[PDB]
Amino acid sequence: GKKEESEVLNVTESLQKESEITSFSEEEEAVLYMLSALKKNDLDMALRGCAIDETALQINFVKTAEELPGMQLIDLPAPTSDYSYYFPLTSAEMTKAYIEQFEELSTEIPEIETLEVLEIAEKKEKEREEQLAECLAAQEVSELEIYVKCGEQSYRLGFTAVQYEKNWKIHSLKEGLLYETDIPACVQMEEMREAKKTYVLPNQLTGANYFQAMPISEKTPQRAVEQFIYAIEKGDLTRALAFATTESSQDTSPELLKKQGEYAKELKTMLYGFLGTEDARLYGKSEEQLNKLRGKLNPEYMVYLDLIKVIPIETEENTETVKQYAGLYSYNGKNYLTGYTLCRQEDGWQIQSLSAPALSLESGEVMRLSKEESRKTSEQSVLKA
Repeated sequence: GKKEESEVLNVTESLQKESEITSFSEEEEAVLYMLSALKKNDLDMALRGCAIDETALQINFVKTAEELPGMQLIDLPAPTSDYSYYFPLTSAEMTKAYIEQFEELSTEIPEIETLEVLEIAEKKEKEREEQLAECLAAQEVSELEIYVKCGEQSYRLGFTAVQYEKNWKIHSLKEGLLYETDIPACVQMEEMREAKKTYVLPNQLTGANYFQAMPISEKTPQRAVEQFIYAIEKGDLTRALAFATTESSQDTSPELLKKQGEYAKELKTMLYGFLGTEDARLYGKSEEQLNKLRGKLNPEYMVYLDLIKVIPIETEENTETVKQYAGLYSYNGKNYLTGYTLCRQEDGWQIQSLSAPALSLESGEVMRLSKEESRKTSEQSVLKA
């Protein structure tokens, strides 16, 4: 559903704003645009300068996995570049990751408001770049060192800028790939540079490239779960996220977007459970074995993820507004159980999480059932903690 995904969008006040910059034709512009965004503490502006859609549609699964062997699979965004089905999950997780880069640099550089651009230098590593460009399936990767000043302080930053189809964007606000861990936002310089140019910090926006889902609900808790699974079956993953979107907002909200990122991760995790890949590791795998794992993430069979029954869990921890339910499934003829925690809004019910603590089911956990076990469960009208 192109229509079904469209009408579950919160076109926030910032998302309604016009973008007067088509593109960044030079990596320097893209860097400055991002620097201005940070200066103005403008999240919306910042997001538009990141390579959210381009990375999501182009990233090379195999190469990227080889670069990040200690990553486990559920910690990386869904493989949208291989299977467009995953797009809303990948966009949403990436968007969260970028918000966190933004927030971190905004924290780790005191008085980022008073920022002055002293120099932007192109780091000298052709080996490192070609390699990252291959990971990203990018035309060019350019690793830049950025020297800025805040008060008496001078700091160095490292951005990874990327080019696709002759247009630049920031892939990462910290050195290397967006998904690398334990990278510092900045380092403070002992000595202070004289500024090289008159750097022009822009303030137009460039194109919108993120979404905030609106809340949607159903009149019973079971029906919320049913339509959530129907969305998954039909590839309406944005609507799937909308079912757990507990608040709207007038403007673009970092908090709501990060939550959306988290739920996307839980959803992904659930799908990986049915695919048999939730516990997959990327280390010590040949290019061939990585390709097999790639093939195993194909979501084309999600159309045969069927709910057999949505069954209430009886527990102490249920309240008049929060209830735990078990989902009983056939995924292409194999039976699974998962857990839901649902919350009652004014209109009706939404998904709070893909967990049911009352049956020890963690967020996104999927439990395989024998045919015997599945039939016994289907006969229950209630599961007692």
